[PDB]
Parts: sequence; structure tokens; C-alpha cells
Amino acid sequence: GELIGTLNAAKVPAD
Amino acid sequence: GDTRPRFLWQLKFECHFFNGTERVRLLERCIYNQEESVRFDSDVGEYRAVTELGRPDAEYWNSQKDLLEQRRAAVDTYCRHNYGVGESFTVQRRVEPKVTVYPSKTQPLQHHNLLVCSVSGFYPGSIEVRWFRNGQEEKAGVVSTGLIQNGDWTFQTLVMLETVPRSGEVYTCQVEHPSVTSPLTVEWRA
Amino acid sequence: EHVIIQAEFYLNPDQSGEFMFDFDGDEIFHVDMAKKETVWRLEEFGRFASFEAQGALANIAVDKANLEIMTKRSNYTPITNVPPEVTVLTNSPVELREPNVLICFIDKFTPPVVNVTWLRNGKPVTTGVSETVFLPREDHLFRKFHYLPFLPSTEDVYDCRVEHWGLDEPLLKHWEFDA
Amino acid sequence: ESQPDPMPDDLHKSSEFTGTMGNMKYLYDDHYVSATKVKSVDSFFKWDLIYNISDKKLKNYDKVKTELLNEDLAKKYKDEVVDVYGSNYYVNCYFSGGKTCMYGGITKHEGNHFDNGNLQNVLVRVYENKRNTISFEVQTDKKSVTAQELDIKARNFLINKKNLYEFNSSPYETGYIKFIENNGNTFWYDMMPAPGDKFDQSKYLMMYNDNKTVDSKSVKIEVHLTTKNG
Repeated sequence: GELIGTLNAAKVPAD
Repeated sequence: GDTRPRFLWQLKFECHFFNGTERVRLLERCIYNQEESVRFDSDVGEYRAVTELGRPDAEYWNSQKDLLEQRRAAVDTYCRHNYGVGESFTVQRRVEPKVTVYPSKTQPLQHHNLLVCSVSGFYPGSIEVRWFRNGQEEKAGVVSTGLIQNGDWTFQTLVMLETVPRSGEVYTCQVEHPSVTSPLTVEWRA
Repeated sequence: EHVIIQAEFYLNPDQSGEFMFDFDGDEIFHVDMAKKETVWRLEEFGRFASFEAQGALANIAVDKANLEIMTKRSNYTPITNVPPEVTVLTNSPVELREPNVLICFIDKFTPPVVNVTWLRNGKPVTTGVSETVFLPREDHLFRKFHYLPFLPSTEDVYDCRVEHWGLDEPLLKHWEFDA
Repeated sequence: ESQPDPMPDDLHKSSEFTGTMGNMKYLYDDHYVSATKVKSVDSFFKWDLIYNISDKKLKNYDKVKTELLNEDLAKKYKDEVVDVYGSNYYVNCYFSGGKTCMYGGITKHEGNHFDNGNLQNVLVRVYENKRNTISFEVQTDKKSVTAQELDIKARNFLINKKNLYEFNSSPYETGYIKFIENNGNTFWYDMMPAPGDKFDQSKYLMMYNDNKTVDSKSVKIEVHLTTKNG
């Protein structure tokens, strides 16, 4: 079937 | 035993639709333990901290212009896109409810008789259940257990009607649901 | 009138991770992190749509990294256990010897870790049972469903036994034919 | 009982694979992760273990995640000094210096070597259309070695000497590598990619999941290949 799309996770600012 | 402290992180992308794909809102949210800390609301256009914890994140993400442009466009490329992909087996999914009427097994109150209208196995959840007595709707005495989502793309609900039955009366349970063009009815002949 | 949710979570120190899509509260699918494949809630969905499981694996890695940073940033503030509300109902009006299904509703709880078992006359049942993964809630707690197909009888007494860190002891939800 | 040998229908056909065979060759052509006397330093999911292993070759990674069939297997080796050997992938390799991934390939280091760097030879007989064409040996420094390690060494050899895999396609239609343990137990792996226009390296390598090991001094290997026509 038609492809369900994914929204990519944003990386939080590093330590 | 296992008594170690737990640390949870959730990421949710909620696509809200109004009138199909007419008005759409993307709500991206981060939840640390049970606390939502930062979010991107397409109605706002940028990230906003919900609590102090998320301030560093909204600040960092808002400094990323590419991320911002893509998130703003996501209402189209992600939300309207996925709606179009799944609409046929989700938005348009329909399973007719099984409706049956019988007297409750409770019946406290002597010269009285509580009726039960069972409506089960249906989809979608939107459904209207009304009781009538000889053609006229019953406002009082009606009590519902509420809409129950079974977790398997099916719903059920019970709508009771307290009555003081008189031979010859006709109590009707009417069910309107997207699965049928005309209302479903089941009558209790008192 | 409609809401589609891509919900994810990573939990330490259990190393639990989940990625799923939700439609008006009902699960469309979730990704099996070990087999790296899409698990559709209803068989037919897999015939009408597709999904690239790899996308979930990439996101879950970012989710864990983010969890680690956030955990530290909060000075290691742990989650407060919220015990679940447990309910047992049939999917349809029960009638003797008529096949039916017991549904165990495990709701409003966190963290997303629970032990659920079915009991038939004090003994654990396994035949034909099924369960769902953790589903999201607006208050950010979770929901979960366990199912037990059965043949009604006036003799049997069932129990949905739930264990959760928020509960001081196992919670047994009783169910028996009363119709 | 041992795993039933494959019937023609049970084997992937290269003629049904329209992708690039070079992506299969890649996994076995002088390609592998190898480390000695190491201990895991992390874990992404409960069934995997992460090691600090650097790419001696081209410095392409210093962290390696190997996924196992289940949690118990990971628990078993989590706190042990071990040796690692396996075929790694990068495409869709994910986990929280560069990183690379793999499956199984773990063996306890303590008392699993040959006193003074000796190596154990392992027989490999190659069959083409049911007839033994060539025979050779691969070697290992381990008494109890993962089937994965031997498989990799066998295919590396065959790639160079029989063009087992080429950029686009292979001279062979079907191929499986079978192991015969000294107790009569046998098992095999399909050497060809699944049908379709793409090859999922990660999904293919997952078969090394079980971390299956065998006695190097007694195990025997058989590679059975077939040409489309004969």
C-alpha cells in the first residue's frame, strides 16, 4: 500500500 | 527486588484534522516523566517551552531554521499526506453496531422496569442512542455507561431507561451511526 | 474530528522503547524493535498501506539519547508511579455457551511496564490470549488491553491479575457470569 | 533433530533478485569486525551489547553494537571477557567516533584459544550442481567458534576464487552453506539474497542472531551451489 510517513525526532542540545 | 528509579521520555506528533484535510494542526510534544516540557504547535510556528526543563530545547531548535521550515511544512508533507494514505481504511472504516434490547437484571424498584439497550461491535465511535415512549423521546430516566473503546477498532455502550410500564406501550431504542443510512430501532413491547 | 498520532517512548533503566501510530485512539501499527518490522493492529491494514520500520529505529535511538540528556538535566528526577485503573468486560452481551471475549482494560498508568495474567478458577490461562502494546493518553499516562477468548459458563470465575510498581500488591479484577 | 536440508523451492534464487549483488558481496569481501579480550561497555536494547572496538583498517568506527536473539544471551555475555568476530553493517545501524552494527559473533575468551597462537583448520567442501568441485580449509584461533566466523571466511575465499558474488548478480542461482557437527547435528544458511529489487543487509545478517557456536576441531562445512542451467 501507500507509504505512511515518519517525522524525524529532533536531537536536544548536548551536555 | 527491582527498586531502581525510572526515567521516561516520550515524543508525540499529533496531527489534528478538522473537516478532513481542510484545517490541520501539527502538535509536536516532548514529555519527560509525566511533564510535557516543550512543544511545536503549527498554530504558533516555533517551539515553545512548556516548563523550565524544556527551555534549552526550544531555544536550540528555534535556532535551527531548516528544522523550523520543515516542521512548518509538515502540516502538508506529513499530516495531510498520512491522512490521504490512511483515510480509506480509517476515516472511512465502518462496522454496523449489533443492537439488542432486554430488561436489566437489576430491577430494584418493584412496579418499575429498567430497560437496557446494548449497542456493541461498532466503528467509528460516533453514535447516537435515544429512547422513545410511544413515538416521543425520553429525556429523563435515561442513563448511559458511556462510550467504551475496546482497543480493537470496535466500540460498545449501554444506555438504560427507567420505566413504569403499562400494557400496550412501545419503548424504542433508536441508534444512528455512520454505518447505516437510516436509524436502527429495537422495540420493547410492554 | 480526527487525530493521528505518531507516539514514541524510551524508558530507562528497562531499555524499553516503542514507536506506534494511533488513529482516534485506535492503534494503526507499532514497530517490533527486535525483528525490525511493522506489526499492523488489524491484518488488513498491511494490505492497504506500508511503512518503513527503519524510520522507527532511527527515531528510537534519538529518543534514548535525548532521555539521557534530560535525565541528567533534571538532576535525575525519577518518574512517579501511577497505578492503573483495571476493568474487565465482555465485548458483547454474554450468554451461556456462546463464544465471547473478556477484555482487560489497564488504564491511566505510568511508567509503561506491567505484568498481566488471566486466571480461570485460580489458575493461569494462556490459550488464545492476546494483548496490545502501550497506547498513549492526553495526560501522558498509558492504556493497554489484554484479551481472553472464552465460552461462558455459570461455574467459572475469571481474574485479570495486574502487577505494577504503583500497586502495593497484585490487583485481581474478578469476573464471572452474572447474566 | 537437526534442521532439514533445503529443497530447491526452499532457496532464494539470484535470478529473482534484481537489486545490486555488490551489496551482498560487500558483507563478505575482506569485511569483518574482530576483537580479542574485550568486555561490553553499554547496551541499547536488552538483547544487544555494545563494545569499544576500533576500525584498525580505515578508522570507520570505535563503537560496535551486536544484537543477539534474546535478553538471556545478552545477559550471558554482558559481564564476560570475550572475543568478537562478525560481519558488520552501517545502513540502518542505529543506537545511542563512528558506529557500526552486527549480530552475534560472541565467544568467551577464557580458555578458548590454542596455546601459542596456533590455528585450527576447518574443512570446506564446495559442491556445484551436486558435485564436489573444490575443497579447502579456513582457519580460526578459537576452539569453540561462531558459525558466523567460519561462514564469513568461507565466502571470502569463494568470492575471490569462484566469484561467488559480483557487482551485479552471481554465477550461481542458489547457494547454501551447511554445517555438520560431530554429533550429527546439521544446519544451513541461504547464501543468496531474498527476491525483489533491494537487499536488506541488516535483515539478512540477523540470522547470525543465535550466536551459534561449533567445535572448530571437529565441525565440517559444505557449500552447495547451483548454476541456473547446469
